[PDB]
Amino acid sequence: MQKDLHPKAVPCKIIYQGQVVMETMSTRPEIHVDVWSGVHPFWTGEERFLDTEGRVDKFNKRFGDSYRRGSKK
Amino acid sequence: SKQPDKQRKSQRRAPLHERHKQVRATLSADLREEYGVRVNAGDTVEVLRGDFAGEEGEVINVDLDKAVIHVEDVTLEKTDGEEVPRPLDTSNVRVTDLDLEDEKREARLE
Amino acid sequence: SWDVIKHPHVTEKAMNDMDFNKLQFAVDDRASKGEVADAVEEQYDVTVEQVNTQNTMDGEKKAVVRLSEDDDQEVA
Amino acid sequence: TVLHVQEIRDMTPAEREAELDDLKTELLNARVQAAGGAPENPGRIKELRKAIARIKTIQGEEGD
RNA sequence: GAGCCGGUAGCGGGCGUGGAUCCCUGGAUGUCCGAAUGGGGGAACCCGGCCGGCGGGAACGCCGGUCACCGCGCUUUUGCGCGGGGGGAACCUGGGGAACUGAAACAUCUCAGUACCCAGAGGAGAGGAAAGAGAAAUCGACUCCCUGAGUAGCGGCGAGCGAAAGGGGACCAGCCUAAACCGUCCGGCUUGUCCGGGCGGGGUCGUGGGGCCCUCGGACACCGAAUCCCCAGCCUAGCCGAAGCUGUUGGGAAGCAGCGCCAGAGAGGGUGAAAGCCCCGUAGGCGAAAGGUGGGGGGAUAGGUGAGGGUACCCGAGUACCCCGUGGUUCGUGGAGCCAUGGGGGAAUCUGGGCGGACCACCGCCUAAGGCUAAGUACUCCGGGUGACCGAUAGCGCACCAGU
RNA sequence: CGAAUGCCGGCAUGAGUAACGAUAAAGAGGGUGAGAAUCCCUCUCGCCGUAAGCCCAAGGGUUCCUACGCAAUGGUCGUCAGCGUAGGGUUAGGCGGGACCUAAGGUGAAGCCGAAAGGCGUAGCCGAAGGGCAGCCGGUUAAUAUUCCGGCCCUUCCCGCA
RNA sequence: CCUCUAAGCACAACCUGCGGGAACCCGUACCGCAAACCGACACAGGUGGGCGGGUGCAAGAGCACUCAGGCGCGCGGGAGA
Repeated sequence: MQKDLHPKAVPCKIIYQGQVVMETMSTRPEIHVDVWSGVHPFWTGEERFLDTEGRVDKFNKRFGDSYRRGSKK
Repeated sequence: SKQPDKQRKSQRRAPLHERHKQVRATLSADLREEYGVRVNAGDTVEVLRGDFAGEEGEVINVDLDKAVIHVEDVTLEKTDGEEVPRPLDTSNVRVTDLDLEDEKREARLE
Repeated sequence: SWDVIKHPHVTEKAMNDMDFNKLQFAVDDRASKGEVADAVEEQYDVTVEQVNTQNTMDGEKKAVVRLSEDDDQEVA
Repeated sequence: TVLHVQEIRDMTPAEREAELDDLKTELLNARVQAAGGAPENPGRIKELRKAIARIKTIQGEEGD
């Protein structure tokens, strides 16, 4: 569990697949891909209870960094 | 004890004394009619069956172990020769001369 | 903690061994020159003279204490 | 059924120690013996082993 | 209750009615490995500090004991004192998560959220008092059975896949918490009026809380645990416990024969060949604890909530909502929503805000964006019973010096 | 249930033909035995001999000696065995491993990245007939030996005092 | 082995002498260019190091014969197509 984001959870799930559209605008569609993948944000530097660094990602970030809920800057 | 085998189970796997339960039996006139509680394991007896049926004998070794007993009478001789005590099958052991000169014997069953 | 040594190891050899000198025996297995020779020493008049030792596929360990220049007594 | 708990319990610490000492000594005796094959079955041997045993037991319990 | 040193029958020697063998529970030992954790390491073996006796140290000097891994809080101080982990046949949930095969190919698809691998909690977890349901202005935990429907319907509409509210049933119960407002204050900035956190106010069930003014009003409402001893159930052994003999063919009889009894216990087995009365410590039934686990049920412990109107209002979340890109769902990109989110935007606190499947108006419904919640369904290592189940090439493959 | 080159298990086939595992050979004498081409002593002889040598180790691991004994193993025997039963047999301050040293390489508090199991990894540890390090030759049983005996040469560590 | 902190000796530290004392944990037996090691068998397979005795050969672990030590291969007789 070393990839997440401290404030909340955001790694995982994510199943993509492509097709060849062209539908509600006269005639149906068609199905293709069948794949799974990653998907996330971004981490950075701050500190908790005597050093630590943090990590977390974008969102939460803008947040908890702006402030702090279980450690600080 | 609600099936055919638990018999062996409790009987000899639990109290060897249960085997004493086996010891259980009865005897002559006097004593018997007299009542039916407490015994002597080693007491006098007569075999009421087997060729030896109706044979006069004395109980020597109460042998609940092998699950039976030995009486001087019920005996057989070897082939090499020497005579020796027969394996006596509890089943037809009738006690009578109620071993009691032994104060405690008396106390317990007569 | 308690006991100590094992017992007298009498083997043709053994017998003679202990007889002209030293003596050989049933040594548990643990202990050693220290612990072992001790057990000896405390029990058998004589002091911690000398010793050598071996095991063997069997269980018992066999050790040797070369005499004190004094007593031993034929039958151990 | 011979000596007995309490009584021997009266038998103080270092005593407990001492007597056991000996206890080992004599049983070992026995040992050299059985080896020899000189004497015979000492239901004794067994018992003494036990005696020492319980001794210990209570000892321990009392609390060293 | 009177025999015993176990399966070895044998020898050689021994213990016990001054309740032995053994059944039970509650004891001390408890070598060395195995989370292994003191250190190392081809486990079961080899290495280290203090206490330890003082040990031979015959005129010479030990084992034993013991003792310290690391992740966990935090009384922080120099950190002392807690919890963890390692299991587990199958059961649970979550993390991750597949080909064959069917479509008579095969790319959608089905096999399935199936197999497996993982982390983890348990004895059961699941989940579980509503931004629900549905619409008769009706319903109100969560779960599990039947029923609903193989319906409503999803879909190269091709194989196939395929619900739910309502009815019946088992069960039944409910509680908080930030939630700044209040005050308490601590600790701060640097004194004000700032956030801060330990205390209570409230600490919302179906919407209020708090704060102001007067009505208040002045005792039976216990959960999931807390508590008593209760039947604490069981834990193994508890113990009573009805009544035939003579004859007789018999190697044996319990059988043939004569006469005799039992009986809420003619369940079965053991008895030299088939007995209600011979053995059976069986069904008749009574039985019974100083230990180790309950519901019931009893009490106080009892925690703990429990009224009136007013007033300009401040009071459960960081994100709903929207756009893209996926999930569940019966939905296969679709007229296609609800919830859940990946990435960017980034609201409103009661005329708030989602909801009733595009959307718009009106109505009806709920009040999220924190937490706990025994019981009703699953499962079988283990104990019991029972079987128109098996008889050693059949049963688990293994009925006994077999997963060897 | 012939009947699925069926599964299980017995049981016959060729067949008393085929084979005895290297064309490095044997023969005689006596000995022991219930019985010996097939064991023991012994005298003719053949084959190695760079090996069919003895040794260190690797691996196996009681197989070794000694008294017994042969049912099966021993591709014939077999009183012989590296077969069976039982007894007994391998001792080191200085041989060797450790109780020391490290590269590879592994581990690896810290540190680094994973969906979870993970990855990677400092230093420290593990990790060798590579480093290191204090003696040898005679003797002596059924057996062991640079360890037992003895002679001769040492080593480290300790208390003391100089 | 020398150079040195911390440091502690520094009439008590290291080096050096002599005397008394002390010295452990696992290992060997036999096989072992092999019926005892791998090939499922006493299978003419392979399997790391040590001079490898002598005579002859131009030299030599090649060759023929032997030394020490080893072995006669584990079935034997008998005809001879």
